[PDB]
Amino acid sequence: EDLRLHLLLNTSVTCNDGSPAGYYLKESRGSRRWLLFLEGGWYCFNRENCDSRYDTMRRLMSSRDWPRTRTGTGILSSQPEENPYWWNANMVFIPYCSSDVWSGASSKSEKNEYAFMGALIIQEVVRELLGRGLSGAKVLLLAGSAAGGTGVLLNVDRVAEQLEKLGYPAIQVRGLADSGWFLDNKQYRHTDCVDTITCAPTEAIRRGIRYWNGVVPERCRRQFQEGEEWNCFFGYKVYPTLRSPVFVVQWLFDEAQLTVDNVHLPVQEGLRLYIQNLGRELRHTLKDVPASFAPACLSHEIIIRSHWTDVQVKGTSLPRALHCWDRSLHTPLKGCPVHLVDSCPWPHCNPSCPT
Ligand SMILES: O=C(O)CCC(=O)N1CCc2ccccc21
Ligand SMILES: *[C@@H]1O[C@H](CO)[C@@H](O)[C@H](O)[C@H]1NC(C)=O
Repeated sequence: EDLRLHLLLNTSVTCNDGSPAGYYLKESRGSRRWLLFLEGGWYCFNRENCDSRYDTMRRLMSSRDWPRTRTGTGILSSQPEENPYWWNANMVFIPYCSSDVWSGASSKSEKNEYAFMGALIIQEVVRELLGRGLSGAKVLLLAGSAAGGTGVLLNVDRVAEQLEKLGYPAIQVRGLADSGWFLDNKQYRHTDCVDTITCAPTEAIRRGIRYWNGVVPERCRRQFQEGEEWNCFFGYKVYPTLRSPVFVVQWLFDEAQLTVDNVHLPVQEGLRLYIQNLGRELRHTLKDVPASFAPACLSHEIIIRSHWTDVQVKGTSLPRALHCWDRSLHTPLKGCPVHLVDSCPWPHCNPSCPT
């Protein structure tokens, strides 16, 4: 119970219901490395589905019931046994309470039942942490899992631009996007967008952006232009526009991807080919991503799981690959790879996949 809650001092930066957003912090005195982790957990995109989320997923929409501490797990653990990579870093967990894939910039008001302030929550956390030691940082790693991994892709360059404009050009901003690299592919079975369950991600994100006043990275926005900013929520389209170094972690057969593809798991030929094609398409999108870790498993999320050290690609674990990435950011390194993408074509053809 080692990260302590701080509600934002700027109480106009809020969770969906107007309660203050916040962050959990465990400082490491004398470390100059800061890890800011974005939680995930889907999204909502209209009044009716946000109301239902408010009933049964309220911690993702409000801080009113948040506990005063959380235990750091995985990459947020302070024990080297659990976190070989960054156990001595300053650790920040930012709860996801904006339901907008960390993209929103709209307040609750007479016109809006809910606030969607994900993009502003990240900016405000950064600004308040500067006074608590982040001003001395050498590396700020913005990490995130699930929708928080997409949030890294949408926000890492804005954090860099914010620190530059605040006069901290020496802080190196980097991103670690876990399980947020999705494909706008054909669904295995097809449903027109007539309610929440039938609405595919491209259409739900298109509606979400309008409902949230969602914002995307400027270079990506300039490519796709107005009405088409939903494209920037898809990693393979937004990543080439980014300037900050980003390490991408993605299971090849991601469970949330399969869910949005209407796949629910004795597999017959059509579904077999669908699954194999998904893994091939994911692998293809990572071909030119130099820092990546993509095991052939059916799962979702990795970096805050306590057993995150167990999975390996080509005999290299994720904490090792991240360490090699750090070294690369000081020509490739002998025996210390950073591009690790499985080539085998079926879930759990990698023996180290989670059980
Ligand atoms: O991982 C999560 O928390 C749930 C799934 C999620 O968030 N999805 C899946 C499809 C998609 C496209 C763009 C942005 C986000 C998402
Ligand atoms: C509070 O946050 C809002 C929204 O991001 C911002 O416009 C405003 O400048 C902030 N105020 C202070 C005092 O930080």
